[PDB]
Amino acid sequence: RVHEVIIFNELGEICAAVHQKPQVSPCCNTHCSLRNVAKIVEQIDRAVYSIDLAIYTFTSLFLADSIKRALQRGVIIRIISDGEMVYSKGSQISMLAQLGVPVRVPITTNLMHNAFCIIDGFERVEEIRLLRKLKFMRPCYSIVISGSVNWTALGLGGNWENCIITADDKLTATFQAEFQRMWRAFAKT
Amino acid sequence: REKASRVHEVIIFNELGEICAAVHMRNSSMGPCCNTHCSLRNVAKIVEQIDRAVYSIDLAIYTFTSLFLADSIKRALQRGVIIRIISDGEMVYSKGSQISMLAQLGVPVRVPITTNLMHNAFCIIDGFERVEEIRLLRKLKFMRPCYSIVISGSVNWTALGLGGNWENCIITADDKLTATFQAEFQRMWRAFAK
Ligand SMILES: [Zn+2]
Ligand SMILES: [Zn+2]
Repeated sequence: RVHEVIIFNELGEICAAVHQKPQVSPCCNTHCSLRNVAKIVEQIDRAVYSIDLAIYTFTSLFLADSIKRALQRGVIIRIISDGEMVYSKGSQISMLAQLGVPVRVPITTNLMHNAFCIIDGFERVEEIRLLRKLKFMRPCYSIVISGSVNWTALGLGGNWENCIITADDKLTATFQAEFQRMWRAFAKT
Repeated sequence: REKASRVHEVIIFNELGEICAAVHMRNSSMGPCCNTHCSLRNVAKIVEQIDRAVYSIDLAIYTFTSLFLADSIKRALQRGVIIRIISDGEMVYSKGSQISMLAQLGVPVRVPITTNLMHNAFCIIDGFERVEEIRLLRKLKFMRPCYSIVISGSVNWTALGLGGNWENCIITADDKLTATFQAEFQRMWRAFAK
């Protein structure tokens, strides 16, 4: 399965001249930011039951659109955000909250820098199944995308960022558990 | 089996990190805690990896404020470990930043030229490529036993929970991940400025 480090750096745009968005034409730049973006979005496009998103700042249009498409397929999406940033200027979260996506934020003022996203997490999918009242689910498996606090900027700004995309059962288990924990303990908006 | 026994977990700092502070103080006065989110246990797991380093620690870091972390980097240095820092061009000067102190002890520090954000927060311990480079550079025919460990996560996992913010880092000896992080360190280090 997938187990990969996505790395944004200063070389991400050196191939700009050769360039359901994004549609990335082939290039020879191993550091292509567009390729990085397309890989992340792909994982979202592959969600079938659930997306749990703990995020610090959500300004990316490419990401918001993929979250939008997921909803239309009937993927159950929940967002956890930093309290200060949640409805700051540029935030896509309001838009998503308009479509029915629930959003929770911490009570405490501290920085919520845990930017990760669990797709079809095992514990979460089983949770849906029971509440959805089912026995058989369509086939899927857990993916976590996690890393630097602005990986969800999706290359926006040309910074040095990173996220790991992995199907590792232990890591995906831990992230999903913490989201469940934060979801129960945080406040709605 | 013994390799699969090696460190591979995610460490999470959250608001429950200091819930056990009184339990700890009662024990210290002479009278181990049950908190799964214990922030002290978190930092001990992190610092355990630093103390393990045999040859190299390559640190790509956004902000380095922790005294407790700078201390462990000091022990490694006195153990002979070769430490290198890549930092954010602006945060290197900020309040509480330990970069100057470490640099004065002879740690080489590099920053990017631009004012863009260096939001990488990773640490490679004895990355295979870097140990080989060190072996080749000192004309050695062998090295002591060791293995790659990388710590990587949210922008300020290096504050070590100080501040009680939500932070996280993967700590793993996973071969692919360590090699990938070490390679980006080598690239940046070559590309960057003193
Ligand atoms: Zn390209
Ligand atoms: Zn404790």
